[PDB]
Amino acid sequence: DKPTVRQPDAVARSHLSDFGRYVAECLPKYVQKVQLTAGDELEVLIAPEGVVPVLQFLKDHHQAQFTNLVDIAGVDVPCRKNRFEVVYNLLSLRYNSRIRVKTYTDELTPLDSACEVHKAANWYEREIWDMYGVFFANHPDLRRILTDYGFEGHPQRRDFPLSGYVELRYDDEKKRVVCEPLELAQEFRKFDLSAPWEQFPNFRNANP
Amino acid sequence: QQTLPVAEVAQNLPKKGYSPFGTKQSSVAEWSLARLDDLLNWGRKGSIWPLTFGLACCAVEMMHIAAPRYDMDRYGVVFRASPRQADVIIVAGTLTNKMAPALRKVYDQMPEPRWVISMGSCANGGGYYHYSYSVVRGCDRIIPVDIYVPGCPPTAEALMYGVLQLQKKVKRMKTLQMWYRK
Amino acid sequence: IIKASTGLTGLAVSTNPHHTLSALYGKILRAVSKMPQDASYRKYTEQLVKQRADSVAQHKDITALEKAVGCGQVEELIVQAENELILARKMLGWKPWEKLVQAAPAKQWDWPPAQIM
Amino acid sequence: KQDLPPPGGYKKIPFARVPPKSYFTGFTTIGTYVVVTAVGLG
Amino acid sequence: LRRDVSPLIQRIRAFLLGREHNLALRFEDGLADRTQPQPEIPDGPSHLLSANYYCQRDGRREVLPPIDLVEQQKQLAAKLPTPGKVYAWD
Amino acid sequence: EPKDIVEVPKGYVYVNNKELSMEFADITDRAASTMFFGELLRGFAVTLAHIFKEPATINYPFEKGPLSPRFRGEHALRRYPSGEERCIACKLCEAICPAQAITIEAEERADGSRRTTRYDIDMTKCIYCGFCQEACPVDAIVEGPNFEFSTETHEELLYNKEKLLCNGDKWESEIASNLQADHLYR
Amino acid sequence: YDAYNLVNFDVPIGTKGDCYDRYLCRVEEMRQSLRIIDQCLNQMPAGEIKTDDAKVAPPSRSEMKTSMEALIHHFKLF
Amino acid sequence: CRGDIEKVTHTGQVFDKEDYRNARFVNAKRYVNENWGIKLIEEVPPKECTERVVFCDGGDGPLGHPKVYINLDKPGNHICGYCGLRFVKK
Amino acid sequence: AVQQVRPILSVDREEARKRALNLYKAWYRQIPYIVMDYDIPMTVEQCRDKLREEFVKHRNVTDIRVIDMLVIKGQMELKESVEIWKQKGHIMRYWKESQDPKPTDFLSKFIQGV
Ligand code: SF4
Ligand code: SF4
Ligand code: SF4
Ligand SMILES: [Zn+2]
Repeated sequence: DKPTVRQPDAVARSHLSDFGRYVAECLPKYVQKVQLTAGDELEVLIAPEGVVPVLQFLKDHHQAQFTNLVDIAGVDVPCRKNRFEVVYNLLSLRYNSRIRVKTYTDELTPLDSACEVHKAANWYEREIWDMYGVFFANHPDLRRILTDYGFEGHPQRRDFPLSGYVELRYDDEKKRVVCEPLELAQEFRKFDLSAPWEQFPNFRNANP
Repeated sequence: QQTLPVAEVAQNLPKKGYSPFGTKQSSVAEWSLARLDDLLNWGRKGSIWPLTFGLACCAVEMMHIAAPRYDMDRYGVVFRASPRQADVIIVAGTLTNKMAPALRKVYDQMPEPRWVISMGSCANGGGYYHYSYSVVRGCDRIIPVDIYVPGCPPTAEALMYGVLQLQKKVKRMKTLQMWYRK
Repeated sequence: IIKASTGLTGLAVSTNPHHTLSALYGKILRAVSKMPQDASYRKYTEQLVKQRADSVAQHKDITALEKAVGCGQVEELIVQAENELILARKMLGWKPWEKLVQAAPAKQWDWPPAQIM
Repeated sequence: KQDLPPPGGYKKIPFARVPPKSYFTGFTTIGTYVVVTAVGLG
Repeated sequence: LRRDVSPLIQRIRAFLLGREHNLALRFEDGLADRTQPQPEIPDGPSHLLSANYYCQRDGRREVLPPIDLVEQQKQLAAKLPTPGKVYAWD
Repeated sequence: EPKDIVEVPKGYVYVNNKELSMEFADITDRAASTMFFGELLRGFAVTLAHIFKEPATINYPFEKGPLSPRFRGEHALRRYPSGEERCIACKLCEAICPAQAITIEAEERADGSRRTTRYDIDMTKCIYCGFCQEACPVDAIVEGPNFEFSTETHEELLYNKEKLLCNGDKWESEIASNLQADHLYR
Repeated sequence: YDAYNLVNFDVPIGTKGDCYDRYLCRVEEMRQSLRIIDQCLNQMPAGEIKTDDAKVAPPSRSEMKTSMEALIHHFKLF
Repeated sequence: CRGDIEKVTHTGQVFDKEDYRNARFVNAKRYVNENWGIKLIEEVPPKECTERVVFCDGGDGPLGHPKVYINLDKPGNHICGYCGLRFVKK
Repeated sequence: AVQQVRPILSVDREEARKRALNLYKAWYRQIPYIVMDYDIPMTVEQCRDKLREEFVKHRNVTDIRVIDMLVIKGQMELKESVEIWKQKGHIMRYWKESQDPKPTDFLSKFIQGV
């Protein structure tokens, strides 16, 4: 027996596999790929034109009441052609389950706002807009929610620096908090924590 | 440093007294101004009113000197919400880029004398978000700070030690003696 | 014998839940009758709405109906039926039983991004 | 030795809500108020 | 003994509280000892000298890439489905 | 005993589920509590009973509150009992420091030792997390018992190697007692 | 998650949805957490604190200062 | 005059008189440790051993440095790289 | 070299230029309220000159989605300027205050080390 290895839940595997084949059968227009990851989590990989009609479907069907939307997450992967991906995590209280709906979006290409489906997307879709520049069309008001009012740029992209571009200091000549180009007293020491030997042989050919 | 005096040495030492200046002033006007400054500093250190400026987690320890175990009220210290009625501002938390003009305006509307306590590593030196895009690298770039309390969430004995160090600074304030020597 | 309260804030106890459920299931069937028969959503929706209409036709009592269906209270059944009717009237506009409008681009859905070849 | 419960276990930690003792009654309070003000008027 | 008032003030406080009062502050005899003997931490399942190989208990290397559920049916085929059990939150 | 509006299940407890009583005794009881401030009288009595309680004020600084042997305070650099400094400049503490406060610069000494030429901890950047003493292979860097080290000036919290060595010289007894009473837990 | 299925407790549910029901739910959560604390002090097994995969958890300081693989894993994981 | 400014440290560092950075010590004391490690490790005598290989722990077991083994076949004093204690074989 | 994308806030460059002119018109109407409601040293004519300078800085762009992105961010800054959420320090960030003008000649950059 192996007590240091997490045992997967089979009743969260079979139900999620049957539901993944079910949602692939019910929506062949938008759903490209459904996958059951390690850790018993189901991912649906939709087209960017199907953000609203998939998240509406999982909201209102009898066999899928994913009525709760917990978080909308943006991941910036600059290697890909469409660099941003947007992940909608949905919780189903009736069937006691979770789903993740992932789509790909570029900064210039807009995305459908899920605010008509779930009202939590009134704010979460602002936050990605504050941090990646993913424009969400047909939004109630798409404003800047977390960064400063005079901030220029989206900070959580991987092409943005860690320490930012500018700093703030009080100027007693102008009697106000002015903006200066960045000069750190001690620079950020970039540690080269790269593994020269591969440790996972199961992920060697997982890219095709 | 200096070695703290051994009790054989310290028994020969005389008592320090309350006044840091001493009662050995030459002129009667200089002595009268020294005792008036001592009374003024006693009145100022006898009640400092800090301002309810709690930005982040450090402030959860700030309420823990309000708490019955540590009890800031028997040190002259009681919270005031308005910045006009307050002596001290305790920067307890993380000053960000959107937080900078608010802190500067709140400090500027406070009336002088103005002592500032930086509570926690985000308040002085930037701390754990020092290399962040939207965190000011310490509040010393904006607000002039008299006491810097070191711990990431300062224990409440250490924040009250900063309060007693501020009281020792207020007791060491020389205003009328400087006026006599100006 | 009607219940005093449903236990949820903002939900009122339905006076006639059986007629409302039967009318909503009939409206869902009349909505999905316009869809092509090769679509899977129409077949699955017709199957579930037919079995729930059989459930609301066999049981004339409220508590026996909530025990037989097993998905919450009967007010939640009315809420789910209205939600499915909204979904079906959106499916007649969106038409999702066709092919993919945008295939996945190359190196898009593989996670480890910077691996060569 | 490790940090373990004692043999026989701990005692039952109280978690329920006990009310304070209420001596008064509403009829008694109204009647005593009426009697007290009737003596006070005289 | 404990730092406490005389029993007249005790009964006044217990009458005004409406319940039998227990002390809200810790004491030295009502707390654990600050100085204490050294402990020993017991060994776990893999501290045995024999028959322990890492590859039999390797947690990180048993993780696979996620299974394509559309292709899994296609390569394995060569009561409506629900995402979980029904929970009645009413 | 009022009736339940909603039937309470086995695994749940319901608050504000009692029906409002309609018999005349309960209406007169609620009426007298409204008119004569009975529940306010109970609140006043419960408030007044806490005047007679013991105050929990611990009278700082003559009496100081409880601490623990695991307590994280001023970072300090220890020494061997022979007198050589413990820090072998192995730089796991700076690699594990999440705020990156520690700066280490190391050269070979005259006898061939590895010991540092620069060990700086920015205590305005240090978050007092104790990762350095866990990542220290020897017991060189340590969290001292001291927390009364508030400074008047911002630069005085930039701790040098000599300040850390002076902290290790000053606080050696309590640090050694805590490490003797705490090493078998770690 | 993390032995919450081995403890037994009740869940506070409100009805009106106002601030009073949420306040009563929070104080009832404080009441039920006392009996979860009581069950956790009543049953506590005697065993290890960390997982024994030394490549995901740091080893003991005696093993780090005595054995070689634990020193290598302490060096790498720190 | 102040003798705490021109005093060298154990790293061989001193601010010379033409430096601008000695203006920071006109109101504050320059902290120089008077307990140098070099003299305090030269003060202890070497340990004489008869066996060919020895082990150095540096003190107590869990409270010392990690255990090393030093080979004393070469004549002279062999210095432990962790603690600095010197061993010698007769 | 040609791809089909989803338009953001425009379908042609004349429409995008028209909406940029709407943005400039609303900014020009909001200048004297910005000078009145903020405690800034800059006057109305200096604010209008700065508005013209920031528009001719972005004169060079050509792409429809890029110019619509610029119009969207300009309308967001304008909405942060009508409702007073920006401060006096945020308004005076367009003028590069408390910044020494860096020289352009090679000799002064060679002496200063830049
Ligand atoms: S200094 Fe530490 S405790 Fe204080 S606000 Fe920052 S992270 Fe929180
Ligand atoms: S981990 Fe310890 S011995 Fe290693 S460099 Fe840091 S303080 Fe020195
Ligand atoms: S306690 Fe944490 S923040 Fe402070 S020096 Fe050690 S590792 Fe760095
Ligand atoms: Zn050694």
